[PDB]
Amino acid sequence: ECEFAMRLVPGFNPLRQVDANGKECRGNVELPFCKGYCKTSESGTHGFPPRVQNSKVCTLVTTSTRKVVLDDCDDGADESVKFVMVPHGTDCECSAVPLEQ
Amino acid sequence: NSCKKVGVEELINEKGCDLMIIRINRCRGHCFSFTFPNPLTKKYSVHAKCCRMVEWEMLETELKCSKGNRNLRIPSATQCECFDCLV
Repeated sequence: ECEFAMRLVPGFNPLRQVDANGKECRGNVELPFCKGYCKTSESGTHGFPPRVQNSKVCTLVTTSTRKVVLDDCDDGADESVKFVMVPHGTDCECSAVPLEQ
Repeated sequence: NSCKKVGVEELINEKGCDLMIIRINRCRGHCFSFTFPNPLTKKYSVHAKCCRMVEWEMLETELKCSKGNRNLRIPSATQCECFDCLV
């Protein structure tokens, strides 16, 4: 139903991070990428709201977190910009949570 | 991408009122969607299709109740398509 793949996104090909004092660290960052055709539907209903949406998107099943390090760094960079915290999993499911935020 | 119109017979069987069968239309199907956790924005980056009714028609009726007839309103689909989930 859904499909998982690690991919390179415009903003993360490569990713740049700047701290105070202007020292920057760059580096490619692969992201978990879910895609597919979820079963969706919209139906008329009584009362309010008059419509019902079984709307669902292919979302990642978060099971852990990944700390990716940016390699190419300017001299004397802070450590907080040398890493990135990314939610990580292994499979995708049809869920409506991404639509909520 | 396949979002199709589906006919639905729906039975109203509420205590006190006459039973009533209502025939309406709903949208059902499968559209493409993808999503990734953007940590730069610390949110979900979503690009999604959903099977929705673009146009619809209201469907009114009288429910013949023993203690006062009611007037009911239902949307029924006329065109089903894969569109933005958030619009």
